[PDB]
Amino acid sequence: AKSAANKLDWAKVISSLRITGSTATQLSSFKKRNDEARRQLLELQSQPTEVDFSHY
Amino acid sequence: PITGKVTAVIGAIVDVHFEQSELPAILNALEIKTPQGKLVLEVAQHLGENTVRTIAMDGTEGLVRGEKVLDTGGPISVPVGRETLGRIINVIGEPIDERGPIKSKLRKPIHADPPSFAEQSTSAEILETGIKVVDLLAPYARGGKIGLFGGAGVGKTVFIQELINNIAKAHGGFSVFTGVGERTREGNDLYREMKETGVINLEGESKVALVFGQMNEPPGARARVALTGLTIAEYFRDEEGQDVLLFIDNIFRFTQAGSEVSALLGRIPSAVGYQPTLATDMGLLQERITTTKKGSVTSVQAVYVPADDLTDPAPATTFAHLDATTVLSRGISELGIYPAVDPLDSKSRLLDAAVVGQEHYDVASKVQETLQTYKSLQDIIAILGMDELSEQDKLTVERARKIQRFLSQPFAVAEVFTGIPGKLVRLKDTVASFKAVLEGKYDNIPEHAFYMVGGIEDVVAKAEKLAA
Amino acid sequence: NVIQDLYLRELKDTKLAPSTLQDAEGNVKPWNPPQKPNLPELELQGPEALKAYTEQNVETAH
Amino acid sequence: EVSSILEERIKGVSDEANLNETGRVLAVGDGIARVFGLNNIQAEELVEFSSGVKGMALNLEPGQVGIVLFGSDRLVKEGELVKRTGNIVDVPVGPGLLGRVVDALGNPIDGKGPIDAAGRSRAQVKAPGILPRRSVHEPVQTGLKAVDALVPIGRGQRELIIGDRQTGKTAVALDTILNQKRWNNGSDESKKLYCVYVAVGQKRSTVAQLVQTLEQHDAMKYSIIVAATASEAAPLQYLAPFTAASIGEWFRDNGKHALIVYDDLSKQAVAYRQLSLLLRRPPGREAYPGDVFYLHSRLLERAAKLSEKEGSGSLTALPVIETQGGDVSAYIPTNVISITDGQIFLEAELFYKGIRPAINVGLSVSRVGSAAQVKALKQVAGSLKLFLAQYREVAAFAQSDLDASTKQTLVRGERLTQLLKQNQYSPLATEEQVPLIYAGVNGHLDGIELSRIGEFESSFLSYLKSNHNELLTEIREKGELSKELLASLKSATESFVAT
Amino acid sequence: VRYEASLRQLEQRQLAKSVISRVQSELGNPKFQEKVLQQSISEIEQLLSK
Repeated sequence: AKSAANKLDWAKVISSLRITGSTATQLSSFKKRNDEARRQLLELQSQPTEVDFSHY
Repeated sequence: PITGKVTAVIGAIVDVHFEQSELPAILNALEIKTPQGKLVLEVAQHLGENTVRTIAMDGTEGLVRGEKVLDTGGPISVPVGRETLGRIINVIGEPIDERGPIKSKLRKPIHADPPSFAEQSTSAEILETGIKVVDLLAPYARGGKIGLFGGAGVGKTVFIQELINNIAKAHGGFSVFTGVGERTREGNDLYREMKETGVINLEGESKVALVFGQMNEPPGARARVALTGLTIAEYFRDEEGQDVLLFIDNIFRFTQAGSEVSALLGRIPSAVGYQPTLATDMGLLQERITTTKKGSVTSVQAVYVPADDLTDPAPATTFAHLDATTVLSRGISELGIYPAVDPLDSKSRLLDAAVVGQEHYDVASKVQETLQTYKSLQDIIAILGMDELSEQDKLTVERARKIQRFLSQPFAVAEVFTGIPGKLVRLKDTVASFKAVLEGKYDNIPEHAFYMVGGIEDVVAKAEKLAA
Repeated sequence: NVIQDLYLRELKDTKLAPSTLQDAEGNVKPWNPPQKPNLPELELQGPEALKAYTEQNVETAH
Repeated sequence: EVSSILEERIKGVSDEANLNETGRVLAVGDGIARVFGLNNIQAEELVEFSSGVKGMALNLEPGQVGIVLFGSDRLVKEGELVKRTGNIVDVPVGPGLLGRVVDALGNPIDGKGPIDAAGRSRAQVKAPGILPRRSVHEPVQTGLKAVDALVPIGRGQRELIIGDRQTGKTAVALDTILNQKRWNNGSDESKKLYCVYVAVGQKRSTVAQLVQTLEQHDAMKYSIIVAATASEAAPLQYLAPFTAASIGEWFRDNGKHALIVYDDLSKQAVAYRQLSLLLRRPPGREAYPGDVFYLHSRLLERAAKLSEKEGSGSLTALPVIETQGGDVSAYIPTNVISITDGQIFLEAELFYKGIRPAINVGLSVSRVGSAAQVKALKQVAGSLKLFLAQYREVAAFAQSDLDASTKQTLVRGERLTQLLKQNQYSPLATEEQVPLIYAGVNGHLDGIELSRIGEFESSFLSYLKSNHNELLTEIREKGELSKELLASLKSATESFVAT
Repeated sequence: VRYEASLRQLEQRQLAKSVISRVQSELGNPKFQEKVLQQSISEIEQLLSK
């Protein structure tokens, strides 16, 4: 899930640490991390879709 | 008809003995017809036995003890309206601009209790200022009290004029310049200047309304002048739903006038000779200044510290009420900066991160940090040499000296006065300007190609001109 | 007694009528309409990209 | 609509009661009126004028009684008829005041209907005796680690918060209320605090921001706000803390634990000063009346941790004193200091120099604090007060002290200072505070470079919870660290610090 | 909802002016006299109940 993305992010750092394992692969990992972290806070932010015509 | 015969005139404290069952009330207005027209006395005590103790609003040059008095029936009612815009009015509420009856329709009592807890707005709001420096480092808050410090003439008065112009464009609200303890010569100049800069257009429409409280006024009339101005403002806010901006001159002289009135009333003067009623009088004055649901007054007050002793009770009491402080300095103005605002001494209490926006806060904090580091850095940089400016250090110096110039904004009232066309730089573009200089995007445009120009857009032009 | 007179008379004889909903609209924020399905996203579109990226890289650069 | 219901209420008022006696006002002004008659009056009665204003008789003199107007002069008029309320000044008290702003009279300025209150209780009431008291032991967790280690505060404890004007003085207290939101959102009555925020001498606008802030943090539902704004009349301001404390005492005398924060008693002094001068009683030292000590002491001593026999009562007291540019020598501050046990002096220099909260540790003491302090926070807090008074000494002579021993302390001290800082209006959990103090005390924070300390704190906490929140739960209940828990924490701290 | 609450407050202040209209009505009428007679006898009854 998110754990796949971050494990490959840091894995690619330690691969580039050795004989180069990423140029922009790690940049792909960084980008997917950015928006993936955005969608989870979005999804927890999510307004209830039902208009409270009960109370209000 | 409630009428009474004067039974004392000890100083300007006139005791009037009234006929039975015809008793004034506290804060009522009495008018004694005089060869000076009228003398307005305000009932500030009942001494019992159908006698009162009053204060005067006009200098009492002698009355016959036994002179008939007529009771108006309540605290002085001053005309209010859009008519009163562009009219100099003395304390009793009659024109001293001598443009004849200014009576728009209604007149209203000078006293009036502060708006209720319910009426108060629940969340802070920002008052726009065309001055970019203001909008970054101490953005004005509508409803609030912003206390001016600094020079005069080229200092404060021009600054005040600038604000009136800005408000007219910005909101299109009103203003009332109330001047307390004002040297009448200086007041004359101001009236003429206000005419010249067209904030008062005699033929045209007027923004600012003037209430002048001269130095030759008796202390009681000095004390009530402020409340009168406040009433004018409240008509605009409450009954025309507009934003207003109410200037007060020295609120030190509000204190001074008040202290005298206490002593005259015989009350034991509290510490440092200030009123025993010191807090409450400021409280009444400064809780009628607020953001109601209808509108909001905002007040710029001028604070002239007594010997710079902040610890003195009068500044302290003022500072308690104050929401922001604008600290103009003439040293800064002498560094060629118009506005004259001293940026490191510019502070607002609604400089808060949430209030101004997190982004805005971060930009502001960086500019403050930059300037702060720059100022200190220049202290030993000047002594040590500019060779000591490291790559890190000169990054800050380059940006800073560019920012310092970028602050210099010629503005509309002083378009004539500096001779340089005015600029009214709005808040969004203020954020933009500093964002770019922080990101060093426009750090490649000369220092003096940020001198005396407005916003981000403006320095695109100036860059072209520098090359040209 | 006088309370009763004032109360009775006031309540009965003075009855306000509220304004219309249309007048209300100005003073309220009226219903905002649906946000529409916008436009879906097609990323790495065309086999131009695919062939280009496979071909272009042949070594991992730093 | 609502108007019809109000009109029903109007129909529901119509008296026919006989007035036991009235008076007629004589000379009036200076917020005191001199009335003729009122011979059957009780002392400190409430009288209601025919302006509807009410006042408290203060000076009962042969042939005249001198009311003090709790309300504006403008309303009161000469030769007006003063009617005896017949009751000593009392204010409604009860369980329904929670989540209600009220003014001092008890009028609902929140406007959430007429206040629900069980009783009314006299404004001044004698403090419980020696025999009613019992030594404090329960903590109050403010959520500010410094104000929980360096100053531990407990239930029913008199304490003092003193410092310089509007340095977000209020925020320090607000954070306590916020921190105890989770304890108060508990179901344990003992761990519920019913917190009263007394706003005296504050702008009505400022109070409105405060109310909105509290309702934003939804904390209003466990708290009462009493208000005596700057506009509100000086006698109303004078009686304002006393009235607030009565409400607090009803909770205290329910046995229930509570807190009352009196912001600012320095403004009560100015009010009492005004009143005294207007009563033409001779000015005291620093022109503050001579009974100013008595005024504060009578107020303060009505907060107590009542003995288990007498109810187990608690009502913690935090009174907020506004020093004029510091300098604790000053008659009003010293008078307060003497009454209170513990002080939380705040330093302007540190505030300016970005220590928020700006808790001076030279001038913050807690004179009964350690009893309240939880055993977990005694163990982890290994004389941190001493240590940072070694940091204080070290940096005194640093600008000399080039000794590696002093430097080690300086490195620890500066770094420890970083840990103290807390972003206001975001208070940390008590459980979470235990590891942070362990880290710094056990010097694993030298292992963190100064710049990255902030990162370390959050990361360390995240690491611990993920690694084992079992430890944190254990110290949450045990409130002590066993040798194993201590070791587990040492080991775990070494693990994150290394990483 | 905000405008609804505002309208309720507006109704209340409008009906406040209706009280003013009624005050002018009572003080005009010789109900000003006749209900004073009623008050007189009511006080007679009240004071007799002592």
